[PDB]
Formats: sequence, C-alpha cells, structure tokens
Amino acid sequence: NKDMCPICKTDRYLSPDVKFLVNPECYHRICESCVDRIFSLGPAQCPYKGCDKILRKNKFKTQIFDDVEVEKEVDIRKRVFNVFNKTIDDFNGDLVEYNKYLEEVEDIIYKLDHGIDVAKTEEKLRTYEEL
Amino acid sequence: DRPIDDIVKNLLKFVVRGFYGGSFVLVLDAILFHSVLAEDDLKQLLSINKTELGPLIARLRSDRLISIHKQREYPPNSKSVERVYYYVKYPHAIDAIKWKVHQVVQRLKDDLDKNSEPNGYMCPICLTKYTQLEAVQLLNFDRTEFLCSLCDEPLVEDDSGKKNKEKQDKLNRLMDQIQPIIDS
Amino acid sequence: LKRLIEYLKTRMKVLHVISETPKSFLQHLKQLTFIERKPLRFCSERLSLLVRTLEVTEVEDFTALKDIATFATLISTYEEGFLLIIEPYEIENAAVPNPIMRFTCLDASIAIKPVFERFSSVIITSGTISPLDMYPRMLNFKTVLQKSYAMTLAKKSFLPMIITKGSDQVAISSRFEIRNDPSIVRNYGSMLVEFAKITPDGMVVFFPSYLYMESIVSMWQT
Amino acid sequence: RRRRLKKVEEEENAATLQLGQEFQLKQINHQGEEEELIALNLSEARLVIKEALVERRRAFKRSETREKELESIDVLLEQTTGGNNKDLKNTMQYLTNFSRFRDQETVGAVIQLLKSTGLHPFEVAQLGSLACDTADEAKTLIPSLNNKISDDELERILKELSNLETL
Amino acid sequence: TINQLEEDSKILVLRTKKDKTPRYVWYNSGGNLKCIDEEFVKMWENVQLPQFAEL
Amino acid sequence: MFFIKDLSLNITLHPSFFGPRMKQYLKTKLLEEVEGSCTGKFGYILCVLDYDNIDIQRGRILPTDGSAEFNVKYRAVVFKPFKGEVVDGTVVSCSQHGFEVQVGPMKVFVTKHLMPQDLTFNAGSNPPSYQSSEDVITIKSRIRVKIEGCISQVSSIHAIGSIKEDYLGAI
Ligand SMILES: [Zn+2]
Ligand SMILES: [Zn+2]
Ligand SMILES: [Zn+2]
Repeated sequence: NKDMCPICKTDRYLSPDVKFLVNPECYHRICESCVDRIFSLGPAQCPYKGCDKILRKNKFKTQIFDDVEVEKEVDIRKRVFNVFNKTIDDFNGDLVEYNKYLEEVEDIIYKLDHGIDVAKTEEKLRTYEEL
Repeated sequence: DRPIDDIVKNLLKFVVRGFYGGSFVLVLDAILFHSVLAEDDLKQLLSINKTELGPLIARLRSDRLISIHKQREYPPNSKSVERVYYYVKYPHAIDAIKWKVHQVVQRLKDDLDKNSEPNGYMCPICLTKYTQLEAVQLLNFDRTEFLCSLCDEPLVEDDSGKKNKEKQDKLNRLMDQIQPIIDS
Repeated sequence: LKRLIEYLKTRMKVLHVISETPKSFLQHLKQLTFIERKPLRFCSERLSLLVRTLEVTEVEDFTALKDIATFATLISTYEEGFLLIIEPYEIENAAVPNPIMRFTCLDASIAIKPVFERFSSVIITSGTISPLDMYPRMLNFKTVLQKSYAMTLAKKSFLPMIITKGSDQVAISSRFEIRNDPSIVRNYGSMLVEFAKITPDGMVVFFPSYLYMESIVSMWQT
Repeated sequence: RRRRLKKVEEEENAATLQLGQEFQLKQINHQGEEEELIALNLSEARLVIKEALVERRRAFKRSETREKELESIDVLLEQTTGGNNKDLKNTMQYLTNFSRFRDQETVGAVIQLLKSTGLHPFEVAQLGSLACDTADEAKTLIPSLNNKISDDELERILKELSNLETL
Repeated sequence: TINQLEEDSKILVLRTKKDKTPRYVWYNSGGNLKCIDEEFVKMWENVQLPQFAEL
Repeated sequence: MFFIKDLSLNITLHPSFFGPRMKQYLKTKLLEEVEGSCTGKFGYILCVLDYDNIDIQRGRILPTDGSAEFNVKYRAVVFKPFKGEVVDGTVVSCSQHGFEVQVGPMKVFVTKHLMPQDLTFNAGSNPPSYQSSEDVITIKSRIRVKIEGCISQVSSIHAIGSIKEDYLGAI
C-alpha cells in the first residue's frame, strides 16, 4: 500500500509516525520503525516476502517521487552522472559528439534501469571511473 | 436513516460481534434497534435475568458502549422506582473504541519490541528471568556457563526472539481482522 | 517526460504559496532530477514528432501530455517577465485542498513584441481606450500620434450619471466583502426596480463578478 | 541547589555523543575553572601513562619494536606499581599491541593534525584509535561522523593517518 | 436447521449453559460472529479506558 | 574508552598510620585500592596521574571509629566503556555461549546471538573456536567489536559485544 507499511502493519490513520523510507538496492515501502528495528543490529535481507537482498540501514533514504520506477531511474542517473560528467566544454564545442555522448549515457542509464546488460555496463562504468 | 448512523451502527455491531459474546451482541443490537431501553425492557425482549444482564451492563458501561440514565418518573399507580435507562452515546463510544484499538496495537507493538530484545536466560530452579546484560556478571570461572545468583545453577536460554516472528504474525492476523473497524 | 511529470507532482505537494522565477525552478529541477533547460526547450517538438511516428489513432489519452509539453517549453524558453505560482488551495471554499500550479505571464509586451517588429504601421483602435498613454508604457511600442475624439452633438444623446448613494442616502458599493449587506443590496434592488419601471425598451446590467451576481440575485429573489 | 529527583535521562550512547553527565565536554578541574574533556587515543594513552610511570620511577630514584618495549614497560611496572597491577598490566599490554604511534612526536603531531578538524574530542580520539581505511568505514564505525565531516576531508585525513602510522 | 444457520452466521441465538439448546432465534443483521480469534479477543480485555473526560 | 578525569575519594586511615610521615602512608593507601580499582560511576581506574602533588586536605576523625577520614582529590586515567562504541581487543576465552574479548583492562562477552550465522562453534578444535567460511575466531586473535550494551554495578562493569555489523570482526 502507498499509505501503509506491510512489514510492521501500521496505518497512517491511527499511527502517523510512519515514514516513506526506501532502499536503493530494493525499493520497498518500509517505515522508519521497521528500519530501526531490523537493521540497527546489522545488515539483513529484505523483509518483503519474495525478496532476500542484503541491505544496510545507513543506505536507507526517503523517496522523493511517488513512482518507484522514476525514483530508481533518477537514482541510477545520479550514480552515473557523478562520473559521467563530460560537457560541451569538454568536447570543445563539438555538438554532434556531445549529442552522441548524451545518447550513450542515456543508453547505459536505460540498460542499468532494466538490467538487460548489467554486467557489461557495470564493468564499463568501473573502468570509466578508474580514470 | 442517516448513512453515518448506519456506519456507527455497523461499527458497534462489528466490535460487539468480534470482541464480545453473544449476549453482549443481543444487548447492543437491542439498543441499536430500540434506542432507549430500561431493565424491564431488555428483560422482556431477551428473557434475560437481572444477574444475567449484570456483567453485560457492567462491561458495556466500563467500555462506554452503553450509557445509563438515572431518571425516576411518577406512574399513575404511585409505586414509583428509580429506574435506569440504557442507551448509547455514539461519539463517546466510538472514541472509547478508537482508544481501545489504538492501545491494543500499541501494546502489541511494544511487546514486539520487547521480543526484538535477545533471548536472555531464566533459572528453572528459582524461576527468575535473567537478561543478557546480567548474565555476564554471573558467568563461571571457566568462562563457559552462567550460574544463578541464588540457585547456583547453569542458566538456560529463554525464548525472547524465537517468538518474535510469531508475535509479528499475530499482529498481521489482528490487522486484517480489525480492517473493517479502521475502515469505519 | 515521466520523471518531469513526477517532479511536477513532487512540487505540487506543498502547504503554502511559492512565487519563484523560471530560473530558480530550472535550477531546482536540475539539481533534483538532472533535467536541463535545453532538452526542455524541445519537449513539445519531440512529443509531436513521437506522436506522429507512433501513428496513434486515439489522442484523448495524450492531452495532458500536451499540457506538460506546453508547460515545459514555456518555462524553459522564458525566464524573464514570467512567474510560477503554486497555490495549495485553488479555491478557498473547498474543504479538501486542491493544489494548482500556475505559470503566468507578467509582461504583456512579450506576446505583442514580434507584431510591432513585423509590421511597421499598426492602428490600435478602441471606442473606449483611455488613457491613451497607458498602453505605450504597458506595451513597448512608440506612437507617432495618439488622440481621442469627442462627438459633436446637437443634443446630449447620452446622459451618464454617477450614483454614490441610495434613496435613503446610504452609500452604495460593490466591494466583495460587503456584498451580503442588506442595506446595499436593498438600495441596488430598489434602484433596479425603479429603472425597470422607467425604461421603455430594455436594460443591460453589469456586475463586477459572476459570484457577486449570484449572491445579489439570490438574495434579491429572497 | 534543587532537590529534584531528575531520574529521567537518555542512555549513555557514544553514537549520540551522550557519555553521561560526568562526561560532558566542559569539565571542572580541581583548580576551579571549566576545562575541556580529555579523551586519549590508545597511543596517546600509552604515552601519557608511560610518562607518568617514568616520572614515578624518577621520583622513587630521587627519594623501537614491540618486543623490546614490552619487557621494558613490564619491568617499569614491577619497579613502579605495587599490588593490584593486573588491570594495569592488561592495559599496558593492550596499549602495546594496539599502538598506532610509537614516539611522542607522532602522537603530538597527530593531535595538532586533528585539532584542525575542530571536531569532538571523543570522535577524533576514536579516529586516532581505530585504523579505518575508507571514509564510509569510519562513518559506519563512528556514527558521530555522520553530517559532521566532509567526505573528501575525511578521506584525506584517514589516508594521511595511514601514512603517519609506523611499523 | 437453526444450528446450520448459526454456524453460517445467518441468525442470532442464545443457548443454555448446561447444554447447547437453541431457545430464541434472532436475525443476524451483522457479519460473521467468529471473525476475531480468541487471542485477539482476550488481549482486547486487557486494556482499559482511563476516564470519560480524558479521551 | 580512555579518559583523564579529576576524582575525589574518601579514604579512612587507621590510627596506627598517624605517624610523622602520615601523608606517604595516605598516598600509598590511595594507590593500592584505586590503581586497578573498578568503579561503575567512572570506569576502571588505571593509574593515578601527578603523584607529586595530590590534594590531601585536613582529615576528619570519625566520632566512634577513631579512623581519620580524608577526602583525597586526585587526577587519574580511567577506562569507561559506553554503548555504541567500537573497541579492538583479543579473545581470551571461548565457549558455546560465546567468547570473551579483553579490551584494555576489561573483558567484554560477545554472545552466540551476536555473531553472523556463518560463524559457528567448533568445540573439537584445540583451543575451541568459532569457525566461518572466511575467518576463525580463536584465542589470542585480534578482533574489532562494538559495545552495544553495558551494565555497571558499584564495583563491577560488564558489557555485551557484537560483531554482526559490517567492517567489524577479526582484524
Ligand atoms: Zn513498518
Ligand atoms: Zn528487497
Ligand atoms: Zn536460580
């Protein structure tokens, strides 16, 4: 539910203390109380049923956008744009090559968003950030 | 009648059908059908006894589902008695229901938090619990077993954490059952 | 487009009025979403090209996309003389809040600026344009000559008058806060009744706002 | 002075900087004035206690690798400290094994390097104690560093301290 | 018939303490009578309201 | 955690120590039950710093005991543990309940519920240890442990350790 935390099962109505805490590894509607419950002792697996991804308490954050897919796309764009930051001044005014660079960075962002080529793109971005 | 009155009638019906027995259901449904009842009214409609309605009236007064009016009148035979009138105060009753369910879920959450604490220990001879903090001050010279302060017995582990998932599942099974109440 | 719409939804959720320039909005959008101004300037053209190439038979589901593309192009291309207002309450009479995002044009000369550039001679004319010098200050253009004629009449064909008070010398006004005053409404009703009694053919009655009409006509019928 | 019970207080947590009412930043010394709370890192503690022990040895007289240092501090403890030295001997072997810096020059210049941070004495003492290698590792080990130091400054401080540690 | 309607939550009835004998049948205008488990019933009884004026 | 603090202690001198050099018996008697003494209010007191001048003021004779009561004020180095702090140490004992790690002068017990599940007890090893897929926890092994709960009595302090957090465990 967009209003209710499935892990602790508490409504917004009679308990307005819950918060929209999400995890970049796996985006789950989990309140701050459940986060301070489970992951304060240590890293654990995702309390959502059907998911078992490891996750950390300090990596938790609140979701800015209502849509989960848009939020993860923006987070992936943040994780790419920090190292992928060539500008038109980096290209010495070459507009066509800058547009090709924009196409390439949007394509690798899309690939990381859908996970179709996650291994090769991840290796490429590691090799790019090592410079 | 008023749809909001229908909603509060269904809410009181659901709470008395869920958290109360059949006689309580009959009493509250009698009040929800016939708005104000006296003792003889309920006794005639339900064929119930004065001591039989005793715990029912006591519980719905303590839980504020039924209010009482101490009006005495003057019948033409002049054999007047100070009769009591049973009726419902809807906002007070729904506030009492709200407070009761909120304290139930908060107490269950606090019990879940106490179950999130590690297992600890309990000495079976003395039947006294021992937390993990006080176990270390009571360990042996061999650094192997925790011994009791009085019984001097090796401590055995409690179950604070093993039933934590059980308490969470109890909370989940409470939550979907109370869902019509929160919807109301 | 999806993340731009989600950013607009994020900006929509607020408890007070924000008066921000397009530049500040673009900086906030860039630092929170990594959307730049130049891709936003091509949003309408790219959306139209995509809709053409998709060859969609139905277009009823993409009208809000037209609204979003219009907003994006307008707030990206224009930064000076424009203002973005996000009001938590569209109408104050509503119980539930209904937030609204208004992108208004503060400078009226922007739209008419290419008209005066394209055409050398423009004849601005109205029967009731006054004062004449207000508009060259409002709209950045120069007038070679401006003048207002007064009709020459054998007899005074029209008789204006200013009515400042009712029959009982109670002052009459149409301020929206005092529209429920029974004295002012009674004076207006008596005036309208007498004018309807003394006018031969017809009457036209003008009100400052439609809600003022609704209130005063409802209590007139009352 | 008031006689309130004042029994309600938050638990002593190093993450939330709560170390107790007897461990505030300002401490009243025996000469009267408020003075900054003294938190020693492990190398700093070893140097201070060794200086105290050699001072006591000099007072009694008037009245480097880890192997050769352990025997020296052991015979210093035997010739300086009397009974109930088991806790002190455990502390000295602990500070010998967990010694980031050996001589006084390294420790003092580490103090003046950490004084440029302007952070809490407890967290810079932990930084001088814990041998963290990456900034996020120090952040998750010491929760006080969250929203307290810049990541690049923390990274350069940690890699500097890695260069500063000897043997 | 009364018992199979009662377990179907179609009617309301009161039975004697010594034996499950139906005596007076009512109409069940509400829902299921066994929607709440016994543990949630008994922990409901463990809480209380402080006073009429506080809440 | 190690600290330097100014402390005051009430010391009773027996009348036999009312000699011409009472101050040195008083300083020694300050030494043997403060050096290494454990107090729950101020932690394990390690060493009394600045011995040459120690605030020994005029001492009060107890009215029925006859012993002199001196409130000696002194500066000493202490070691007070806290919850939520990370301390390194060496394991000194191991068991199926867990293992005890020696930190400074104090031993902290890490319970069986506070290791990651890959670590399990192996009593067949000599000495008994905790074995995992990547590391072992044996006696005389350096290990980094965070203290998450500590209890202090009037003269004894005990703490609970855990290594389940990342960037903890063996060093
Ligand atoms: Zn939750
Ligand atoms: Zn997950
Ligand atoms: Zn016992």
